[PDB]
Amino acid sequence: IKVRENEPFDVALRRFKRSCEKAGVLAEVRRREFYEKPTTERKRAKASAVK
Amino acid sequence: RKQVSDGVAHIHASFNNTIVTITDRQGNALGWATAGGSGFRGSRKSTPFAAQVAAERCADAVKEYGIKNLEVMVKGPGPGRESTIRALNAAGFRITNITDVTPIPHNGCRPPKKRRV
Amino acid sequence: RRRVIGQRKILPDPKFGSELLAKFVNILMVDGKKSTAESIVYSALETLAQRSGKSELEAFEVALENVRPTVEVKSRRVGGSTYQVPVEVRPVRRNALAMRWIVEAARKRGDKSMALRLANELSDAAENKGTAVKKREDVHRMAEANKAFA
RNA sequence: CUUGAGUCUCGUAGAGGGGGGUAGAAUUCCAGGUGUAGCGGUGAAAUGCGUAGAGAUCUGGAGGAAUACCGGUGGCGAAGGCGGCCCCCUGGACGAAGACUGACGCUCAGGUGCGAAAGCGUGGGGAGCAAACAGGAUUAGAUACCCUGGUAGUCCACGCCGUAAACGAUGUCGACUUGGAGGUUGUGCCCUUGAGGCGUGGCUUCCGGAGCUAACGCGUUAAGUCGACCGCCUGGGGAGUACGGCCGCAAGGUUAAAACUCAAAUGAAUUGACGGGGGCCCGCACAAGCGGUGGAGCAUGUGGUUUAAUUCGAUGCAACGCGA
Ligand SMILES: [Mg+2]
Ligand SMILES: [Mg+2]
Ligand SMILES: [Mg+2]
Ligand SMILES: [Mg+2]
Ligand SMILES: [Mg+2]
Ligand SMILES: [Mg+2]
Ligand SMILES: [Mg+2]
Ligand SMILES: [Mg+2]
Ligand SMILES: [Mg+2]
Repeated sequence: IKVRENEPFDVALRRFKRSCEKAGVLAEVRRREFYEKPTTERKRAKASAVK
Repeated sequence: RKQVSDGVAHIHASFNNTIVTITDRQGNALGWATAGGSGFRGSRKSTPFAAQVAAERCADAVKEYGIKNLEVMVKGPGPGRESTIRALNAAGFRITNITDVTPIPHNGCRPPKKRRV
Repeated sequence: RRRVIGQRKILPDPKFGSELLAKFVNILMVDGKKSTAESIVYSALETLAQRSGKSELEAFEVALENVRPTVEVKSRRVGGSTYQVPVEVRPVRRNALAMRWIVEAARKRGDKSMALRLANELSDAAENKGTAVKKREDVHRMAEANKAFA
């Protein structure tokens, strides 16, 4: 995620990092993998997404 | 001592500690600082404030190089992820580019189990 | 927990009629003996201006201008972690603490008569000296040192 | 004979399988530059790594494993299972204009084959992770959970093992029985002038009617209504144990008792109680303060001890200046 904004106005623009990469992708890989836990615990979200 | 006027600032935003290493656009480190060394330890060195006193401390070590502008290389979560940058710029440093270099493998090595309580 | 009015209104000082002053003459009051207390407050407040040469209030005020804190930590039991999250102290409270500190600190000066004891601390406070200001600094020292959570 | 089943033609989607290449991200390791006193880890720590220069950062190199995003309520497969891209070899499924065969079908004891992970043999490989093991910590103890390391293994080839909550805990085949919302794929019609709308086959989610069910629930993908064939059960423990047979390099698998003993074992649902479950509320419960108790001498009560007797009773909050 590259950010180079012309005209100095010190505005972080942390939207990119917090739009996909950064946390969420790291916290997801922090501990062990998943194996069987993903095919469920993750798909157990659709049981919620439905309603 | 060499006058660079513009290099780059790396930030190791680790869940436990945060260290900032100022170096020219080449990679050659000019100076560094770390929350752990900036005084407080453990329960207190892993806070957002930690990186602040650290980053600002990294400047009082390399600013003696006649630096003017400098890009930012942020990698890793935890605090001091954003805190470090602010203090850096707030120090007069003419910021320019802020890019996240946090490592993100497209599914490679197997992460450690760890933490189980 | 539920109750929420404002504050138990107090009667002004019997000599200058000042709320802040009045309550100060209360913290010093012991065994519900508002009489003796009054004498002490005045037997010292008078001696202060006797030296400072300024009004009892502007003189007393100064004494607080130092002992008066501004930020303190508030323990918040969270997940077995007794955090000391700091926070600024409201105005009405700020003065109270300063008054309570001044007295309690003055009561320990182990001088001769409390009346004069109060005076000394009131003087020393006007320039960061006695134990009054001492505690005051510690308060802010606790905070900021915990600014990480702040 | 053609409607079952199959063949052909042409299309369609797919992580279906076997073989061989290959790409980018990342980890680790090696070498070198910059740079300097910490890094790493946890709740704190400590072990560990650092001035023999780590970490950080940059450059080059080595190697193994897995393929972010796409990605899904998704797709394919008999099941186990199968995700980067490319080629080669190869299986099945579906639709439809039809053309062809002419009951060639369904089920299947024994039999044969396929079987996750772990494990086993031979020879490779070995980055990350990690049984064993070794330290550090926590604890009363901690042969654990946590931290620092780390061997087998995990990866590959070939042979073996044949098990799993191998689960939809639901055998396979076929026919019937209200509906709703959605996904995926084929195909037909529609100014298709459109995103499109309407039909109509395949596979697939959730909801639910009748009916079924002990209840929970299932409900056209049935656990409803029926027909064909097969597998299996006959109270709990003892026991999927013993013995014997067969299989296996072994670990062990498979087939499978009896004695003795119990009057239960069990399924679902119900009320409440409890939760080191969740939500919302109260009370000097906490927080915010004021003054105390705990130390001191004495009063008093209790226990203990003593005594011939120390009359009896009250002992968590609800006994102990309490019946007195
Ligand atoms: Mg371990
Ligand atoms: Mg295996
Ligand atoms: Mg082997
Ligand atoms: Mg299927
Ligand atoms: Mg239903
Ligand atoms: Mg039950
Ligand atoms: Mg009350
Ligand atoms: Mg209290
Ligand atoms: Mg007290």
